[PDB]
Amino acid sequence: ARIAGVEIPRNKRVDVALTYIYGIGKARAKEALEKTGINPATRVKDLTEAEVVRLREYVENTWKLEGELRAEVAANIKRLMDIGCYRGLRHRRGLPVRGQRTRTNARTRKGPRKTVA
Amino acid sequence: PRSLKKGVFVDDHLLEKVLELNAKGEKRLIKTWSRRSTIVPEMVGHTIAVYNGKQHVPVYITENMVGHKLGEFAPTRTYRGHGK
Amino acid sequence: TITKPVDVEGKFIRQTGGRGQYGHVKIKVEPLPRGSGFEFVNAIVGGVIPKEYIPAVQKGIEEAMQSGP
Amino acid sequence: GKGDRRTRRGKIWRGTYGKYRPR
Amino acid sequence: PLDVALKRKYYEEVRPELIRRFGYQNVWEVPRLEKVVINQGLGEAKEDARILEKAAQELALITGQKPAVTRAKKSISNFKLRKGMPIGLRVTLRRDRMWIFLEKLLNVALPRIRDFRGLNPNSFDGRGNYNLGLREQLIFPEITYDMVDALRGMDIAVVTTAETDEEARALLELLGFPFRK
Amino acid sequence: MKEGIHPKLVPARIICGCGNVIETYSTKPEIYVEVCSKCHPFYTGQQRFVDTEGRVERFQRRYGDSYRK
RNA sequence: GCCCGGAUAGCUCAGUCGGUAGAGCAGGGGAUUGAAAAUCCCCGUGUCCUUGGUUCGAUUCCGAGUCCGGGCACCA
RNA sequence: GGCGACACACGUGCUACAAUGCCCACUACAAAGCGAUGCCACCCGGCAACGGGGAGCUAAUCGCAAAAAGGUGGGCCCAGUUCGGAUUGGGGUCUGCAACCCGACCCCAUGAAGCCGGAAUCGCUAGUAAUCGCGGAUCAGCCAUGCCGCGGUGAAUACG
RNA sequence: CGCCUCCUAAAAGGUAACGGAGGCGCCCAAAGGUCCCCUCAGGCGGGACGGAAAUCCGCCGGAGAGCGCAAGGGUAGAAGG
Ligand SMILES: [Mg+2]
Ligand SMILES: [Mg+2]
Ligand SMILES: [Mg+2]
Ligand SMILES: [Mg+2]
Ligand SMILES: [Mg+2]
Ligand SMILES: [Mg+2]
Ligand SMILES: [Mg+2]
Ligand SMILES: [Mg+2]
Ligand SMILES: [Mg+2]
Ligand SMILES: [Mg+2]
Ligand SMILES: [Mg+2]
Ligand SMILES: [Mg+2]
Ligand SMILES: [Mg+2]
Ligand SMILES: [Mg+2]
Ligand SMILES: [Mg+2]
Ligand SMILES: [Mg+2]
Ligand SMILES: [Mg+2]
Ligand SMILES: [Mg+2]
Ligand SMILES: [Mg+2]
Ligand SMILES: [Mg+2]
Ligand SMILES: [Mg+2]
Ligand SMILES: [Mg+2]
Ligand SMILES: [Mg+2]
Ligand SMILES: [Mg+2]
Ligand SMILES: [Mg+2]
Ligand SMILES: [Mg+2]
Ligand SMILES: [Mg+2]
Ligand SMILES: [Mg+2]
Ligand SMILES: [Mg+2]
Ligand SMILES: [Mg+2]
Ligand SMILES: [Mg+2]
Ligand SMILES: [Mg+2]
Ligand SMILES: [Mg+2]
Ligand SMILES: [Mg+2]
Ligand SMILES: [Mg+2]
Ligand SMILES: [Mg+2]
Ligand SMILES: [Mg+2]
Ligand SMILES: [Zn+2]
Repeated sequence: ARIAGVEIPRNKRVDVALTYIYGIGKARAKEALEKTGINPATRVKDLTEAEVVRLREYVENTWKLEGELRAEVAANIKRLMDIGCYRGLRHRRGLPVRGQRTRTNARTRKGPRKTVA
Repeated sequence: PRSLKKGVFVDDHLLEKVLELNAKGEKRLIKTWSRRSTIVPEMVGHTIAVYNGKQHVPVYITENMVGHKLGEFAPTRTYRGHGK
Repeated sequence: TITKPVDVEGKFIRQTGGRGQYGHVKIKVEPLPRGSGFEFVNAIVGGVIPKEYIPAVQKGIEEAMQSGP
Repeated sequence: GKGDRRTRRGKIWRGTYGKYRPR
Repeated sequence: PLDVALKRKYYEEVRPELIRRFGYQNVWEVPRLEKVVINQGLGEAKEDARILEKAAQELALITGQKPAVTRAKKSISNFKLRKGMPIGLRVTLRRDRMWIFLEKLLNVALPRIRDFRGLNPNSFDGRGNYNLGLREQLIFPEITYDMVDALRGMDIAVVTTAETDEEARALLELLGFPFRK
Repeated sequence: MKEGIHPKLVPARIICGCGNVIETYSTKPEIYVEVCSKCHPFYTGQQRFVDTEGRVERFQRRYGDSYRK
């Protein structure tokens, strides 16, 4: 568990190694290799603990990630649920939030087809 | 969400009805139709009756509900479940 | 006449070679205030059972009423 | 990758622009 | 023994603070740590890969002490549980090693827990001792990623000479046990 | 204690992330660490790191008193 | 009443001498037909009769009850 | 307010399951239509959606306008991935009285199923199939992956 | 139909009926000898996954547990581990 709460896949480039963290996509992997100044075409394995700590402090301090981000997410959902609005009601049941149609499809918010007799 | 260029939206035939109570006498039953209205800071603590196509729904307002409309707190389709 | 409202099914389906026969009807039946009469509500939604097969689905509920249980 | 709005390819498909397809 | 940081802190900083607070009239009346006992509740070592001396290197490195196995008292159907079955490791820490473990438990490990909102201010014996339950083991400084095979948490029993929770609270507090609420 | 079976505990050097050095003992005489007790947000007063969020929800939303009377 | 045997899926029946139960048909999803059969690809599923007991655990082993099948109630 | 419901079943489609693949940058070749409270150069502001300017054009004039696949080089190296883009969090942009029901678009985080699909079954005979992009009707906006048109590259096989 | 346990059995022993209830026809190379060391069920409180009940810490708990199998007797000052 080096950077941040999850150790990163060596042998694979860092601008994706940092995407292998919850809360940090490729544009955030973009801006953190120019702001702590490390070349993006070097692997996790070809680093020095300098590059490591610059990265770890920077990344971890600026935004919020991992469980805490999760924490706020579900909390956001929880409040949306608590009130409780339409946008949260559809978190209660398990049906689409963003105004969808469900008569067919919706098999991701709904999962395995419960075939009925 | 709307364009911030404009000011947030409230029917003005309701916000007049939000403010007039704060200085006359709070409060009684406000029966609305404007489900489109953003929830104003001055509404908080009130009981308003959002229509759902047939029925005036009681919606008491808290400091955790404001950005959302008056329509989020009165669903119109009544579902229950399936196959029960 | 009855003494508690029930909801029941009647499945007359005989499919074994073209020969035919499909007649399906689920109903609620309840006891009226005595002296009332025979009340028949066509609460069929749409054409789920076609219009043409309703005159003779009263005449079947009506016919079999001539002899109680 | 045309349902991927996060790209040139996907933004061409939908016929839009952005940082991801700059004009 | 030997000089160690959290112990010095107990004797020359934690003791007198207490002695104030509770007004003990006698140097023995004043709270001491009796022992700390760690226990991998386990049972994933039932009919599955039974032999897990892997866990007992996990503890071993944590505490500097090899743990004892706990065998199944009574057989049990619903736990896939045959009486005599190894279903847990257990280690009893006292004196220096208790201090040492507790030392790193607080200065490092509990921070190194993700989502750390602080130790449960309700887990108190009713008779002066305290219990925390851990969920995994990389938590500890000497346990790395390239050593793990699975995630075995553990129970930690912090057993103390206090007669009331109140006095127990103060003691552990003073040493720096983070109490969420 | 008992010979042969116990990990030898030695004078150890744990270096944390925030430049924090701890002088406990261990089975690995020098160790390097993510976050700790002189840096963890719960341990140093009130560092909410980034999120004093907080209950900005709600009506800090104002923007503004821009409706006529 | 006595002796033997049987109660396992909607129906008719395998099986278990201890842990997670099967066949055929009926039933459900789909394919095929203009349609209905027939056919094809998938389906599942039982608190294993009730009760008491031995066991860590019982459809399974032990006692009993119920209903059912068989047999016997003779000299009188 | 609903026709956008959701235990479910069928039709037609889109987008994928990657290496003849996918991303980033550099550079090329179409047609057919459209455009006066309409098309919008270029300049600047913002990562952008778009906004403030503002030139020209009733338009073989100015424009929408880059066509894309492709060509040059570099990056990933067989992984549920730099394949995949569903779903969810937060923040935004414009239309329009108003986007909760119920709009499109942008950016940030999320990175699901899907490893080529049972029984069955569609299309296609040549600039056709296959694949790549452009336009328009409708239209404030758009739920278009629809529809009707356009050109780019360009097969296989027909004994019978 | 032989053997064991309880009752009937009338406070010694013994005591019948097609009287009331159950068991045996094995087993164990340690489940035997001895030395040494430990003490249970259950209740309440505490503790990641962990549940009424897995393992851990505390407090109360003389025997209600255990003792291969029926029952009875016996038993932690051990016959139990
Ligand atoms: Mg990521
Ligand atoms: Mg006939
Ligand atoms: Mg494609
Ligand atoms: Mg307590
Ligand atoms: Mg105590
Ligand atoms: Mg005001
Ligand atoms: Mg039967
Ligand atoms: Mg069973
Ligand atoms: Mg039983
Ligand atoms: Mg005779
Ligand atoms: Mg409507
Ligand atoms: Mg429709
Ligand atoms: Mg289907
Ligand atoms: Mg489509
Ligand atoms: Mg994945
Ligand atoms: Mg998969
Ligand atoms: Mg992708
Ligand atoms: Mg949103
Ligand atoms: Mg709307
Ligand atoms: Mg991906
Ligand atoms: Mg593959
Ligand atoms: Mg393919
Ligand atoms: Mg195929
Ligand atoms: Mg032809
Ligand atoms: Mg088009
Ligand atoms: Mg939509
Ligand atoms: Mg006697
Ligand atoms: Mg004698
Ligand atoms: Mg006798
Ligand atoms: Mg013995
Ligand atoms: Mg013995
Ligand atoms: Mg011995
Ligand atoms: Mg106990
Ligand atoms: Mg307890
Ligand atoms: Mg576990
Ligand atoms: Mg006993
Ligand atoms: Mg027995
Ligand atoms: Zn530090």
